[PDB]
Amino acid sequence: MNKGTITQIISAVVDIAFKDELPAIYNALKVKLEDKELVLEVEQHLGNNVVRTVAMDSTDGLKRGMEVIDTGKPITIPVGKAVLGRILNVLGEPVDNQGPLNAETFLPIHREAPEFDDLETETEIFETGIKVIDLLAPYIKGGKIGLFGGAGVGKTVLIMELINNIAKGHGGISVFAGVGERTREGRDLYGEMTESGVITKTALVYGQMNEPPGARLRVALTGLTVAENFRDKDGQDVLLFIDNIFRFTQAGSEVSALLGRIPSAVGYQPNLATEMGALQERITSTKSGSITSVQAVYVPADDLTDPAPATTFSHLDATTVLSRNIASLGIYPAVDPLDSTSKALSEDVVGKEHYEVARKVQEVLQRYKELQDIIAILGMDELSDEDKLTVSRARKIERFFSQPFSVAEQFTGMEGKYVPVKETIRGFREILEGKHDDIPEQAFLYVGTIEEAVAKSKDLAK
Amino acid sequence: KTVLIMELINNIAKGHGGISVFAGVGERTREGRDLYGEMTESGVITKTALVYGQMNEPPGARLRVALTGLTVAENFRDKDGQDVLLFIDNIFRFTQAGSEVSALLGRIPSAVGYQPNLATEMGALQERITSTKSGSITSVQAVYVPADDLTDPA
Amino acid sequence: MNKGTITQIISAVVDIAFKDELPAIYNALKVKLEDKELVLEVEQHLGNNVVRTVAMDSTDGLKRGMEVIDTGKPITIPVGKAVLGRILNVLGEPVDNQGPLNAETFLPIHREAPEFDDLETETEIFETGIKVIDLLAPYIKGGKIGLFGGAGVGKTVLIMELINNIAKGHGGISVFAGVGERTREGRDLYGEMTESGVITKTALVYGQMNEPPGARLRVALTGLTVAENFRDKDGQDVLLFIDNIFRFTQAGSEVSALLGRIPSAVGYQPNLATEMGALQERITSTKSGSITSVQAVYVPADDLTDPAPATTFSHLDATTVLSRNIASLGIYPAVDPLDSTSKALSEDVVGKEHYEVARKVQEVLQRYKELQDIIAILGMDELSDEDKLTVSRARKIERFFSQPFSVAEQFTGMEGKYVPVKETIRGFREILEGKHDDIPEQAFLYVGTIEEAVAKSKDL
Amino acid sequence: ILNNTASEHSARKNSMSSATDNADEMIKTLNIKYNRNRQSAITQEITEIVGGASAL
Amino acid sequence: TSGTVLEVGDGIARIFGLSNVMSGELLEFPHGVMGMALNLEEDNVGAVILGNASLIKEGDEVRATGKVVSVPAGEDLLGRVINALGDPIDGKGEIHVDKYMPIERKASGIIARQPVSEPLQTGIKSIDGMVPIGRGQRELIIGDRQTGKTAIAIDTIINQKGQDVKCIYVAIGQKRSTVAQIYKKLSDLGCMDYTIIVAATASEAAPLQYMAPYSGVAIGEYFMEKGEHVLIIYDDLSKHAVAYREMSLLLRRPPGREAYPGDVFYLHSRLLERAAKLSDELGGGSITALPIIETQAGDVSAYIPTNVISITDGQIFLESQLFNSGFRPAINAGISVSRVGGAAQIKAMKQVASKVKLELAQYTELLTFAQFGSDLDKATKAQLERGHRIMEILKQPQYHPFAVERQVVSFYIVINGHLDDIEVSKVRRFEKELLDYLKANTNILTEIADKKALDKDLEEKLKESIANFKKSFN
Amino acid sequence: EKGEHVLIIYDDLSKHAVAYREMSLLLRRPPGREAYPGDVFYLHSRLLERAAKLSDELGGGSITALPIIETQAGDVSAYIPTNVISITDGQIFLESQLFNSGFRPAINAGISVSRVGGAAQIKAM
Amino acid sequence: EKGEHVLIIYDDLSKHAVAYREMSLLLRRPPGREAYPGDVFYLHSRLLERAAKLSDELGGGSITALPIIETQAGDVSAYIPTNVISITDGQIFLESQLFNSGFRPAINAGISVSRVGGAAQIKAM
Ligand SMILES: Nc1ncnc2c1ncn2[C@@H]1O[C@H](COP(=O)(O)OP(=O)(O)OP(=O)(O)O)[C@@H](O)[C@H]1O
Ligand SMILES: Nc1ncnc2c1ncn2[C@@H]1O[C@H](COP(=O)(O)OP(=O)(O)O)[C@@H](O)[C@H]1O
Ligand SMILES: Nc1ncnc2c1ncn2[C@@H]1O[C@H](COP(=O)(O)OP(=O)(O)O)[C@@H](O)[C@H]1O
Ligand SMILES: [Mg+2]
Ligand SMILES: [Mg+2]
Ligand SMILES: [Mg+2]
Repeated sequence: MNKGTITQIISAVVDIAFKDELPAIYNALKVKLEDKELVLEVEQHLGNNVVRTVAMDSTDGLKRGMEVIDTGKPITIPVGKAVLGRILNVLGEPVDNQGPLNAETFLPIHREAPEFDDLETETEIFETGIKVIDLLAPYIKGGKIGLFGGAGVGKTVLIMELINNIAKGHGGISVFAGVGERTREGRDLYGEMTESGVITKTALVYGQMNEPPGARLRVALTGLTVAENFRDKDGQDVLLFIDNIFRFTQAGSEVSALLGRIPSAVGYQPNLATEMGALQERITSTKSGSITSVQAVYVPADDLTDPAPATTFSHLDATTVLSRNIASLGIYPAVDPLDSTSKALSEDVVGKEHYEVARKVQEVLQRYKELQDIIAILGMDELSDEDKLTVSRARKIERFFSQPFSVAEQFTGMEGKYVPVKETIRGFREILEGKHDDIPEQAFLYVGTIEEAVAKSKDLAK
Repeated sequence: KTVLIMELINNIAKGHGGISVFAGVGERTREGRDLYGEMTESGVITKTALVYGQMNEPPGARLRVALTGLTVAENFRDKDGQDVLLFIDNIFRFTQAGSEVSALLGRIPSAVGYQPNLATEMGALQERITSTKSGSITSVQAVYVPADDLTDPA
Repeated sequence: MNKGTITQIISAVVDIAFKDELPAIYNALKVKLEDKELVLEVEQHLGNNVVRTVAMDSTDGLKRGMEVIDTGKPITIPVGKAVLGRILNVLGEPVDNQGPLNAETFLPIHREAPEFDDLETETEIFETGIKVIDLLAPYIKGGKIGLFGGAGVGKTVLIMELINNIAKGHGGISVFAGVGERTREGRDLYGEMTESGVITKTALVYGQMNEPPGARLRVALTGLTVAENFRDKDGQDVLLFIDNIFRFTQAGSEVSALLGRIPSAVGYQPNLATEMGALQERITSTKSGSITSVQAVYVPADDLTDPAPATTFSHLDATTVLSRNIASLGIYPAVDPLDSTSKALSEDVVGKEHYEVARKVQEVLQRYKELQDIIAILGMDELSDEDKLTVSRARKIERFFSQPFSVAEQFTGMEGKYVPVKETIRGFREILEGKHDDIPEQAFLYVGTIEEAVAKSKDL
Repeated sequence: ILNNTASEHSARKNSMSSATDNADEMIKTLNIKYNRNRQSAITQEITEIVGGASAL
Repeated sequence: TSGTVLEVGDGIARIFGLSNVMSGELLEFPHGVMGMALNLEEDNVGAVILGNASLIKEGDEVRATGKVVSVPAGEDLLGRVINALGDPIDGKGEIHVDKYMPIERKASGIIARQPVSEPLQTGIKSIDGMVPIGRGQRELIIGDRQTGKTAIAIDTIINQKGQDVKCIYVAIGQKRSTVAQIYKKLSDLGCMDYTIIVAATASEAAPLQYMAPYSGVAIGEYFMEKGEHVLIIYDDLSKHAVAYREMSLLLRRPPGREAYPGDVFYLHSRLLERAAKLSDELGGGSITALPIIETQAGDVSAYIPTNVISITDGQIFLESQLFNSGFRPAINAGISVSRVGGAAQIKAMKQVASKVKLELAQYTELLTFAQFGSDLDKATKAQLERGHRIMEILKQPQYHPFAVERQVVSFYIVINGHLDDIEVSKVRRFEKELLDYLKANTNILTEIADKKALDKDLEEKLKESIANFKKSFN
Repeated sequence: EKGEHVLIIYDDLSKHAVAYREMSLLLRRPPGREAYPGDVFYLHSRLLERAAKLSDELGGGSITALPIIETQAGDVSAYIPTNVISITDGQIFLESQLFNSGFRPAINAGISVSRVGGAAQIKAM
Repeated sequence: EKGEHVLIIYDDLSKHAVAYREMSLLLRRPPGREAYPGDVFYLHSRLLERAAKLSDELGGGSITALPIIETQAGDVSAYIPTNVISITDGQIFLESQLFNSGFRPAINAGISVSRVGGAAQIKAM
């Protein structure tokens, strides 16, 4: 049925001419390339019964006038429980070997997002274990979480800790989606998943750096399509982890040029807002089920005004910004406590003490940041006695936010310490009130509890 | 700068004799009625002619409205021969209207995305606003400064 | 001769159509005008047997459908002894009004760079015969030197001496490429070249700002081709001056703009790296000879990160920074000893003695520049007791770097002074050690060897 | 009083020496930040001009 | 069939016909120059010329070879200088090859790889000390102009002598003066035997510069697939990117950040992905990559530096501050990292050198406020002395790498505190003479090399031998 | 029109503009500054002008407009933020330097102005 | 040519460039930095060079050029200023900081340069 011929090829885009019937948009085409077949995706209808298609794999080898067949439906994927504990392709194929999948049901990649009124309003937090996050920017169950970070400021590390804290010792289903990041991390994770035993409940999809643009574009969806199935069909709460969602929006720009679209600011595609909305709004908690998504956002050249990171901000309930200034200062996790915010931080949700303390440390840290200009050129001795005490407390609070990570145990050589929400608020309160003014600032780094902070101060004295 | 023009009218045009001409070139329509209110109560309305083409109006209007208000003033200095006061607010919006359309007229954009014939378009209109031997006009024209940047072409 | 016809003209660029044969890229074309024949250079093939060209002169006069003659080769220029002491056009024509050239050899301007095995793989140090340079900013054979200067800081004097020192000192000949030269400063250069009597010991190639962008681009290569000949044909060292290299860089972007290419980062040509490399890779040390080069560099907005100087700095081997502060103080040549730096300043290259001397000299000079804040306002008296002995050395060191120049003879009256490296080392080595501590600092001013420095103190 | 004022100025020498050094290094970073933006501002300017012409 | 050129300029060509030509197919223009079929349009074919585009013009015939662009890979290449295309540059006769391998080839999947085990030793005390590299790792060498970037790259190639590891130094946008002097040095020291040099220098056309690194890794694939260990060195990528930028802008592809096209990330991401260690299923071979990148005034938060940092497995920062201060190799321990870690490092090495990294970072912070407190704590004063001494040990000269056994002892000296009484001045020679003492007499160096761990006995055995040398020293 | 008071709110025009950018660049209406089309002023000019108070002759019915704009690191020199500021009858500035400092709502009195003034205030106020 | 000495004053070349820019951009000539064509340096070079002193053989007359150029917030690195500076023999830099301070004409000696220098001065001076 519906067989056509290739008119012209242009890197990652191919133009095909159909004699009779023309395939609808997002339909999957197939060409019999040398040995293995290649999958293409139709995008535009040009004219003279011709369609412009983006390839899902390398186009090297394609001649002009080759045969190509329409499937009719979009790219459909094995979906359901069959996929669990197996790494999947962009096309939905298993790349882990270990036989073919036990696929019962199927479902297309491209499908409209949940309409208004199908959505549900839930505003309950959950402790991550991480002090800076749990206090200032607490994550929300069934919410969209965002991890903004420049090149190598510990955003992938942070994910690996969050899956280790949340998805490890909990009964719920999980989903991971590798998008245009390291293939090393793929093997590293798949090993750590199996040996830990989380592999069983979680499902993996991968389309990494090595993969062409078309692949990196659509992998973001397939994994989401899998995550959608569990909140819909089974009606079960699922977790979705993506790294890195930027690489999806990035791929767009590589393709957009070839589709002949007029470039917008910083040579991005002009449909950046909608192309991202058509994905991001699909990642949401409905009535039928609930998805808690935690996706990482790469910031190119540490430039958050860049339109790719800029637009993503307006799709998130909680956001955790990672600053290079903090990482360089030698503090991990390198979380900016002022730039990072969450919708849940309100008396309604977190209570009185949580909110009261959270706003107080922000006020102190803000004042430290204000005076940081003057101190840089003159010194600490010049600023008034009133400021002097607030600065000294700020530097301790700032360093207390640092704590060792279980994933980075091999790195740091320290037992990563999970701190509960109630013991964090206790700590930042005692430090603020000035009951730990006697303790040095070098007794707060990579500690955890405040009880352990004083233990480090006594360890010195010996 | 709008309030300043309003004061200059209140000080000069109200007290002194002769006619005047106000040209609302692509600014707030609210302010139009606010002037017209002060004009009629002060009794200056009789000795002044008002031409308007505000924000709400399309490009073509905001473009050529300045020329209408100018042409009224041109007449009063030459034909009539009386002393004229020409107030314009704002003469940036003339250029702005130019830039909107410029792109669609097939003009390649110049520095900081203006029309390439910025100097001549303005020069053609500005040189026309002047006193002559046959009569003199006192032009007080407010100028917008995009983002407080005086290096901006306009 | 293969002949064509003009299709369209837009200022600098000209499109030309041929019937039978089409000229290869960088081929020289010629159109006949009553005044003078205009030379064009084909850049690309468009289609329908049409090719686009850039003019080396103005196009005010050209009609459509004019006869054009394909030379069938990239614009060729005369080389050898016929070029010495002559002012050359980009096209190799004379413009000094000194009769015709009778050259017996012609090499094209466009040619590929020396191959891998041809290059001499040895860091042979080059001595100019000047103390400050050879010690602190050592040149290299087949090297690229950055001449940070401009304005009245004795730049053209330094160049004229460097030309005279290689001509007398070694069996060498110099070349000068006036890329975007001022017509005023062109005449005044040729003037002072004949005055000093160095005119014969160099080749002059001017491509004025007056001429179009095509001219300024290729004039850099014209002089390089002349230098290429003296290294390739004759077995001798060469010294190729370029001023200014940025005017070559900027000519490139001006051309790239006219041709209608998409501008790269900061609005420079997309082929900034290759077009830069094509020239600089040609300047190197073969087994047969060596072309050393002193290039002046403009730095836009005093920015080093700017692509034009940044891509240039890739090729640069050493740098020589002229200071107005030192020029005003009355120390010639100026040559800031701290700003000036080199690849060649290392034990592996020059030697252990040479190295540790230069280091100590700079550390003391730095310590003087630190205590320059105090002595300027307070005085030499109002200072620490221990540093004053090291300051008294530093002031003598800086004044010892002053050097009588052969080219200056006409003005100063004093005879010149070439100085090899071993003579300088000993001189500076003794001063910092503290043998000639008793010698006044006024004796060191404008003297050659340390032997002559102590001799002048008794004279005074 | 002589000792105190002698000490005063010796102390002021220290504070101002470090202040100057801090300023010197602050100027460096800012100059790089400036040129970073300079470069960007020129690039962007051209992108918009080329982008406008090529679209036509 | 076949084709003819109807339009050419700026290293790009338009070709008529070529009915049965495929995407990225090698082409053959007259005068020996070749290209890659790029844009297979309806009425014409696009091509990127891989050489001097002057020699090609409109009218000239073009014949499709039938094969994808590929580089001649073999075991004959070892000790030869090659260009991007694969032709001999050195001038040591023709090159007989077993295989022809493609330059552009998708990297291996997830299960096709395994965690790295065995280390790759650069032979520098600082690098192998506290920022170790594994066979299959990707480690960036980032720094300003002239900070000993290439120095570290070649010193790694040197140390691979007598460890059965092939080397591929691909010179992208360099000058031949540099490439030739490297070829001369390597051949003199006798490390050129097992080393290949790919060259697309500044003179050569941008497409050749674009091609070079892909050609380099493709030759590296030859040895990996068989089941051997390879080292590849991209010198450098910041030139490679500009080369690709030149092409893209001449192809009229829309510019992005700093005029670099949208797929300048994918340029390097897909390249470096091909460097990894395969599983035992595919034969336990590896390609270890050392890419280089040249920052402008230490601007590591520029477009490309961040691109490359985000695809590599860590990086090595080199400051001009340290370099000009007289500390080479000028490695910044506080910033530099290696993501593999102690998985690929010797036990003996981890026992001594693991403590250092953090101590150095703190050391520098102690130096900064040492200005203020005219007097300071005496326990802290000891750390500065240790810090001064340990730093002097980390400083080593060029073209002189150390064996792991020699590195172990070098660290053991200072970290245990047997050098505390020794003056800072003569610390470098004190190390030299001590290893020479242990070499001939006690032969404890060979004990470490074979054992690869310090046990209860050998640790005290080492403490005895140094105590003898302490007395012997004058 | 019926003669009732309305309070419309646009949340937010900075995003509204980006949509119009999408439309234009797809329709092949050429780009301007920050890739925005020619009439992104006129876009918001005709919308905001629509808000007014009519005379007593046409009911006296109002329609107050509160547009919102999203600045990038406090950059008000940007194309759209500056556009809208010049259209409206004043503006309200919010700075995180205050918001984080513990001053909510974080209004900067210095830059914030109302071009109607005390005309729209009770005498007591 | 008649051996007379002339003074010519261009007021100013910054306005002149903009006039040439207009022509080029309307002729659809490819734009460059700040939307100027490639031959804007060439435009000014062939004008300024045409002002010089001839030899005694060719009359002995001269044309002295005083071009003026307008800088925006002291931007000397802008495309026209930077390149017009490069052409001319010397430069006279004026500053508003001096002008407002009461210095007239507000000339900055430090940065002002004349490469001709002493050659164009009488012994007395
Ligand atoms: N470990 C070292 N010890 C002593 N000298 C060194 C060392 N490493 C490099 N050098 C010296 O520093 C100079 C520059 O080193 P190198 O060329 O490796 O840096 P680079 O960043 O690669 O330079 P470029 O960017 O110009 O290619 C060389 O001349 C070399 O002699
Ligand atoms: N939580 C942490 N604790 C200690 N070190 C960290 C932490 N996060 C990151 N790092 C350091 O920074 C590096 C960057 O981590 P990564 O997650 O790869 O950043 P990104 O994903 O942003 O590139 C790590 O290799 C590690 O050395
Ligand atoms: N003479 C004045 N006295 C006090 N405030 C003024 C005066 N002129 C303007 N303002 C302030 O500025 C606002 C009006 O400015 P406006 O005339 O609209 O300037 P623009 O025309 O530049 O927008 C008012 O809200 C008022 O607070
Ligand atoms: Mg990551
Ligand atoms: Mg107003
Ligand atoms: Mg190097």
